[PDB]
Amino acid sequence: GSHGYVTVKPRVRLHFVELGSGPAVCLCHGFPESWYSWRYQIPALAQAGYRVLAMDMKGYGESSAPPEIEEYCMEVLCKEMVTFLDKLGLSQAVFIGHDWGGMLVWYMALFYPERVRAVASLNTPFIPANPNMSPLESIKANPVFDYQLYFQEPGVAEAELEQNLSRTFKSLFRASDESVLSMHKVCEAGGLFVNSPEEPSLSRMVTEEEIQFYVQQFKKSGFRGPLNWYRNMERNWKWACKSLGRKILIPALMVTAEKDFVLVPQMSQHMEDWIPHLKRGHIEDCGHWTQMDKPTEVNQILIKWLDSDARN
Amino acid sequence: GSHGYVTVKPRVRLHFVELGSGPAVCLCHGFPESWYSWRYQIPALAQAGYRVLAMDMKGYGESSAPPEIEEYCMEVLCKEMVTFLDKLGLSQAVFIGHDWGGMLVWYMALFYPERVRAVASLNTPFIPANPNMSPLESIKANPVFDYQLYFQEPGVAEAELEQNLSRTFKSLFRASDESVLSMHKVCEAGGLFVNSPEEPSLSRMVTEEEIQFYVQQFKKSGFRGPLNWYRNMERNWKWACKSLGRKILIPALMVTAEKDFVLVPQMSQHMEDWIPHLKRGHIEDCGHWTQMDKPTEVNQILIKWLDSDARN
Ligand SMILES: CNc1nc(C)nc(N2CCC(C(=O)NCc3ccccc3C(F)(F)F)CC2)n1
Ligand SMILES: CNc1nc(C)nc(N2CCC(C(=O)NCc3ccccc3C(F)(F)F)CC2)n1
Repeated sequence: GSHGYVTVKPRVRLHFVELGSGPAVCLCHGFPESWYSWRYQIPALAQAGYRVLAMDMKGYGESSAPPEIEEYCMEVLCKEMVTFLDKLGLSQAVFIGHDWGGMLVWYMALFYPERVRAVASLNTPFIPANPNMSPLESIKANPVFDYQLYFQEPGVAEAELEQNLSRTFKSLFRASDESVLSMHKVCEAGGLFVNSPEEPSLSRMVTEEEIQFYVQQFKKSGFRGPLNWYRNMERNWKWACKSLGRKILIPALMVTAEKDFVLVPQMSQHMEDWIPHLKRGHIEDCGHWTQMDKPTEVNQILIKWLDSDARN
Repeated sequence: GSHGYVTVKPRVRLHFVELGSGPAVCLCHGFPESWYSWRYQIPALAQAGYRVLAMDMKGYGESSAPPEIEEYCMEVLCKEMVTFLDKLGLSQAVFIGHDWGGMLVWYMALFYPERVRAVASLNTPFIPANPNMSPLESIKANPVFDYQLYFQEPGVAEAELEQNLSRTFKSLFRASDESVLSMHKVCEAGGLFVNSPEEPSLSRMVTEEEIQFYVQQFKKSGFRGPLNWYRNMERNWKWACKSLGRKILIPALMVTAEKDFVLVPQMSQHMEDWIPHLKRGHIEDCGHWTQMDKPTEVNQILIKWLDSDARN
């Protein structure tokens, strides 16, 4: 891979790993991850005939990580990704996201369809903003997203996640059957790791060397930037409401994971109302950490879609 | 543009500026220049439908600049450029060079045709190595390349070129009719700038801001790395002789400049013997600094060739 750096603002520089030739495919990771979360996809997509740009998203890795909350609202993040394309001299790119990156790519497709050739999300569904319900009332109706309330107070989740980096990543990056964390009980317990092992075992999904890569990446900036993605609920809601009723008409793929107990497949059930020609993939025995849980399946699904529906 | 960095060896990292989408086109500058020497070509080639990778060559700018002479022999430089393609996941690229970069791209085409889609040189002709004549005897037969003897002794040309950076670049980067330097008299005079103005005027080719960009680039590493390109005559000759008699059969373009009084058009007259299907461009009223002297003409020639002969 090549390490690429794009200055989108005087103080904001975005880093990416680049491999391959062909149509541009921009990969956008989730929380709390890395370009490295795409390690299995990058060579496979390149081999398939694509130019891969695997991002360190704003706040992560070698990308800029300002402390200000407003720097991580979806409107700003998407605008920067447009400038990213501008600086690279790209008219369009395919955008593939997972988790928080999945949310970003949906809004890229929604607000900047002229710059998005095609869009794919792993796990993260597209649910249009509800102008009659505040972001807090949407959690008040969904006990599943309550852990995000714990992420609200600045400094709190930062301290817990940064206390022991190895423990953090070993505790998070696990297959569903290996889970040591209860996401539906976080805010009541006052932490992610209060009731989980002090020295967690290594998941079948990852090697020690892979965990240590994440550790080193988060030694650089910590979790403030990453957590700030959660702290713009009102701003993101207000921006999203400006696009009420509009449909996504560019080629689109939604990939669900059977064993993601937070981003459940059922959450995606109404997407066709807003994305008429949506295509779908579904991975059995797959938890939240899709790319590393089922890399072979992810590669198969993405390549099939890129070579067919995504082309015009 | 995007700033890209490719690690080709533990201690050698190559920098490039990247713009556009389409077939990969690698631009290789001369001495003593910069990726910035391609400033007029980068947007034009990108607009034409090409993915441009404008190098800082080894020894220059943001690329690694080790002090060792052997690090800059053509064999090593070319091998690194192959590894460069490998790291980027590129099977092939078009290679376009000027000056020392022109020499490099010819040897890329000669020794690695499977990795070079097409090859173009500005000013620098392809003359097969003569196994019956030492590199020194080739200068003894050509009073035009005598200035290169001044570049041989380590430290000497470094000191002169680094003494006053603004003076250096203002003295060098001039149209032929603005010349303040006598290249055929350098080694006898004991320097490039001994008889040239202390405070040279600004050439019509460049602005003050453009000169200052070069100044800042060479503040970083100086001229040792760049000058080391000249200090491998024997090594380069021995390597080149291994390819005696072999022809370049990939698409090829030679662009000559009427007023380059060192790399004269006539030097290229026999190239068809070794490159049967060579295509040609010729720029009138054009000195050594081709890209900045006649940017419109260079763009026209390169795009015409890239869109026709270079394709298969
Ligand atoms: C606008 N609200 C909204 N709505 C939906 C349907 N999704 C999302 N997002 C953003 C937040 C994101 C998230 O919290 N990731 C982290 C995480 C997901 C799962 C399991 C453990 C974890 C954790 F926290 F442990 F890393 C999940 C996708 N946001
Ligand atoms: C193997 N020998 C060989 N043979 C040929 C035909 N060309 C070359 N090269 C490499 C050296 C390169 C060079 O000296 N550039 C600098 C320069 C060129 C012009 C006018 C001023 C200057 C200078 F020195 F002022 F920058 C010219 C092309 N080498």
